[PDB]
This record gives sequence, C-alpha cells and structure tokens, in this order.
Amino acid sequence: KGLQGLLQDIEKRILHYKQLFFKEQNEIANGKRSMVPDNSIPICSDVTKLNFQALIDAQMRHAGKMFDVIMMAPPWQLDSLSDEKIQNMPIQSLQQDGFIFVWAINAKYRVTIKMIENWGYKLVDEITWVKKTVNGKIAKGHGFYLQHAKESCLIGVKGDVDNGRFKKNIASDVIFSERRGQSQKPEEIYQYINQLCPNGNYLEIFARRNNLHDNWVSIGNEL
Amino acid sequence: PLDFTQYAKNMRKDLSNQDICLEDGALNHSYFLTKKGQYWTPLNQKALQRGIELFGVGNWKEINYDEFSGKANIVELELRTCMILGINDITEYYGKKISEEEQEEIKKSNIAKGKKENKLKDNIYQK
Amino acid sequence: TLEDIENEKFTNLEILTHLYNLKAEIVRRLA
Amino acid sequence: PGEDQLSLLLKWRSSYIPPQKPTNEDEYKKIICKDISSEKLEQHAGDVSALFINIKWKLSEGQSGKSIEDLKKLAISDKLINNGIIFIWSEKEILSQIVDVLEAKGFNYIENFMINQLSADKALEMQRKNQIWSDITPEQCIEQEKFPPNNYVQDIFVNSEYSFFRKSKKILLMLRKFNKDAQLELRHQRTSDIFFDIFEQNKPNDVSKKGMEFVYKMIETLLPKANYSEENKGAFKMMELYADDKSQPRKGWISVYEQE
Ligand SMILES: C[S@@+](CC[C@H](N)C(=O)[O-])C[C@H]1O[C@@H](n2cnc3c(N)ncnc32)[C@H](O)[C@@H]1O
Repeated sequence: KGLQGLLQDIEKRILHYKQLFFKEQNEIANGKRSMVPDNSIPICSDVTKLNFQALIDAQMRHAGKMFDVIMMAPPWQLDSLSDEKIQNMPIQSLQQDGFIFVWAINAKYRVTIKMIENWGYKLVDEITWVKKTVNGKIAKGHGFYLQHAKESCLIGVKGDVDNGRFKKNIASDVIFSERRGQSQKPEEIYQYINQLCPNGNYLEIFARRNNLHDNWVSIGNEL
Repeated sequence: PLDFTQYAKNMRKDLSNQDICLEDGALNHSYFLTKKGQYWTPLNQKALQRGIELFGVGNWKEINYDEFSGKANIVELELRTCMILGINDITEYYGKKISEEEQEEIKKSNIAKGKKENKLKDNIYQK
Repeated sequence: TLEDIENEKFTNLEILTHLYNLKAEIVRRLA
Repeated sequence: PGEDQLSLLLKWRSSYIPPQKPTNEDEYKKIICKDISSEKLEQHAGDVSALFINIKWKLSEGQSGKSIEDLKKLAISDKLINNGIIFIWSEKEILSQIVDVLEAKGFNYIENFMINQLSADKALEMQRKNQIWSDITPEQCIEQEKFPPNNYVQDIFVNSEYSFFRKSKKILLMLRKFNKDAQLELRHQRTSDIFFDIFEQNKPNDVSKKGMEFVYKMIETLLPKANYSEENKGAFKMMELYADDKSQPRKGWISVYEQE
C-alpha cells in the first residue's frame, strides 16, 4: 500500500543517489582539486600533545628563520579547553621577531592581554570585527551591559620589526563584514596580515579547514 | 629568497600526516574534498580487497569486525565493493570469494560490456 | 521523511546511509 | 532615495538631538580647579555612580594632552566610588597601562563602547570622484546632516596614521567597582556597544555633539537611578572629571574643570 509505494520511492532515491556518489568518487580519482591551496601546511594534532620542538627544528631547517606572525583563535572556556593551558603553550620559543594575533571575547579581554604580556610581547594594536547583516546594517546581539556586536583581536610584538620585513601604515583596525558560518573569522584578517608581512612564514593555532591558506602553517585537531 | 612550493612540500613531508600528503610533499586533495572522518584511505581499499579475497561477498559484518576495525559503514563498504567490480548492482556475486586478478578481469569485462552497449556510466554499467 | 533526509547540508554518503536505514526499517515493518 | 549604507548607519543622528544647558542652578554642580590630579574630589562629591573621565591623551612630543602619570597621580577615593562605573577614553598604545593603573585602584574591565570613525572628507572626495556638491565643507556636512550616498563605508573610514595598523576607531573603556554591601541598578541591553559616527580628517579625537549626546544617553539609560530627580538634588550620582563647555553642563551631573 502506502508503505509499498514508499519503499518503491526509496529504491528510486537510492538508485538516483548512488549515481551522484559514483560520479563524485570517480571525479575525485581523476585529478580534482579542492578549495585548499597547494602551499598550505596543515597539521592535525592537539596543541597539548603536539611536540613544538619538532616544528621548531623543521622550520629552522627548511627556512633558516622563525615565524613572522602567530595567529590564535583560542577555544575559550564559556572545544572550551582552558585558560592556564592556553597560557602554557610555548609561544616564546615559537618566535623571536614579529607579531601575534589573539582573538578575544569580551569575557576574556583581560586574560588575553595578560597572556600576551606574559609571553614577552608588548600590546601595540587592536583589530575589531563588526558583524554585519545582508542589508549593510550592524547585526545586533546580546550582552550584560550592552548588546555585543563586535569581536576583538589583540596584537603584540617582539624584537626589532623595522629591519626590512614588516610594512607600516597599512590596512585598518576595523573589519566590517558578515557573520557567515559558525564562530568563524573573516578572511580580511588574512588579507591584512599579508599586507603587514608580505611573503612571510606564518603560523595558525586552533585552525579549521576554512583557515587553510598559502604559506600558512595551520594547527588544529579537526584539520 | 625562499621558494615556497618546495618549502611547503618539505614541511608537509616532515610534519603533516600520511593522509594529508602523497609521500612526496604534494597535497592530498582527496582528503580535503570529503568530510573529516570519512576519507577511504588506500589502506582501507587494500583491506577491503583482502576481505573480498578471504571472506565472501556481501558478508560486510565480518569485514567490519575483522578486516577494518570496528568503525566501518556497511553502506560505504557495499558501495566501494560495487565500484570494485564495476557495476552498480552487487547481486550476482553474492557469496563468491573473489581475488584481485579475477576482480580486475570482472571489472574489465563490465567496462567492455558498458562500452559495447553504449549504456555506460562512470565505472558502473547500468544495473 | 524524505524531506528531512534530502537537505543541502548532508554528504551523499550520509544521505545514502539514511535512505538505506529507512529502506531497512520499511522492509522490517512490512515483514 | 535614502537607503544607502551611510544613511542606514546614521539614523541615530536624526533621533538624538541634544538638549539645552540647564538654567536653574540646582540641577548641576560645576567646580573649577587647577590640578585634578592633586585635588581631593571627596570633599566636592559623594557616592557617585558614573565617573566619566574625558581625558585627552598625549602620546607625542609635539601635541597637547595628558600622560599616564596624570592618571596615576589622580586620587579616586574609596568613598568617592563604592558602586560605580568609570568611563575613560582609551588608546591602543597605552591600553595596558590604563588597565593596570585603574585595576590598581580597584576598577575591573567590564565592557567596551567603540565609536567607529567615518570620514566627512573621504566621503566628499568619493562623491566628487564618482561624479550641486562643490562649495561644501566637511564641518558643514556634520552640522547640516547633508551626507553623500555610500553603499560601501569601508573605504571612508578615518584611517589615521599609525606605525602599525591604521587607527580608525575610538574606544571608551568601561570599568566597574564591585562592593558586596550595596547594589547597582542597571538596565541590560538597551544600547549597542558599536556606534557609527562621522568625524573629520583633521581631528579624529573630537567626537561630535550628537555622538557625545549618544554616549551621555547610554550612560543615563544604563544607570537610571543616577538620573536627575527630586531625591538626587544636592547628591548627584554622576561626575565628570575633565569637563569642557560643549555638552557637559547637564542635569544631575557634577562637572570638574581644569584651569578655566
Ligand atoms: C574557536 S574555534 C577556532 C577556529 C575558528 N573559529 C575558525 O574560524 O575556524 C576552536 C578550534 O580549536 C580546535 N581545538 C580545540 N581544542 C584544541 C586543541 N587542544 N588543540 C588544537 N585544536 C584544538 C577546535 O576543535 C576548533 O577547531
């Protein structure tokens, strides 16, 4: 009856979708390229279990240099890892001259500033992302004191960044763009970083498959 | 200056996992064309071929329990095995134990039939 | 429940798995 | 016809006309001094709840302003603020110093209120490049509300000169003192923490009159009990530290002037 017709329709549907599956797995084994750029270096490991000494040795062997920019979008405790465990990461051994970019929520602004100053950096700049709607309006949110429609990136610095490498008077502090996807930052931060340090060796911590970029070393357990 | 292509290849060879590179530094784009946790590694394909060689065709539960691990989609095993023989109806081989050479000759016969009757799709005939 | 299964957020393997589970459930309910 | 991005982000300008200064001398408390850092404010105020420090930082060897030593020398008494919020202007290069010297006094960071700077010079130059609109100045554009159309405001930000990423925002730090005896009556989620306002490309640190009115109304509707009332006569709960004769003489506000 109705269940028999449903079974016939489900047989037609599996016959239709097997064609799509076989088309996809035949085009995959033919030389199809994904959206991930070729020069991306992704590492899939927990930062609490990753040996950073191997990364230091590999970077010093294959570049004769250290990282220029370290960008972080930490999973704040509200995968919500920790605060002290985020502090304990060996950023000091990961860099000697350049910048750091840490994305901070309003509840972890002070903690991010304290971590940046405890890693040896000095706070010099701040980048804010203002969320947007499809009509070019601010996407109102929620909060305790005021309606939050912002997100902050805090920027430190080490060493002498004026030798010949980093540019000055570039980009902007404000990123006005839509809040697409999940808690995912825009690509304007990557454009601004490439404007700051053209053709550099970057490092991204707590990364996802949308964070994979050219010349970027990306670390993330879901990568 | 620094050549970023060879630098990226060397860094991927040293640091990235086996499923991310192609044992020469080149990016494995099949890994990033699918979702995380479902890749169907060549080791998985060889294990499925060994399972078809050892046990019968259609007994996907034994292959899931032994030849892979404990995590294997029965639907995906059926689909990949159907792609192995080259026909989208794995029914006439139910129960037979098929090795690699006869698997290849069955796939060749199926692809020749598909090309000779002009009713062929991508590595499946029509069934 | 084909409308729930056929959404533009699922892979073809996930859709096929849901369809096969639905077919198995229909077959078992008939028999 | 008025549905541009620039017109859509500037509706508060039509909705926030500021009021006139009070006439009767019992709605405010205006005091003039010479050094606010050394002066004791406890003798001139009470248990106030809103302390807006309108401090202009220097950060240069050739322009006027105040340094962090002035904030360190400034004495905020334990009975001048018990349940209060400090509103202090911030800058990128001394944000850590401001936070440290204020958490030394007992005030903890709570929130951020950013004024995203928009240029009345860059918008005019964009309109002139794209194209009645010749004899008009950015200050006239500010004080007539005649703004040019713009569907992409990201190109008209006031990108001021900085060694690092260019400065195009104005940050108002909010810091609250917590006391377990009394409680503070707030009003949650009545104003957005991001606020678009027009500026000029000659003085990016000068907030407009309507922007100042927006900030004052944010403070007033955040703390309603601190507003002017019959019970708050002679016991004002809102204090201004570095006042100017622009929008500060208000209802229920204590105004402190430096060398006037
Ligand atoms: C706040 S998100 C950061 C990614 C960012 N939202 C984006 O646009 O992809 C946190 C990310 O860190 C990952 N993560 C959590 N714990 C981790 C760990 N111990 N080591 C590495 N990555 C971790 C999460 O799985 C997630 O991918």
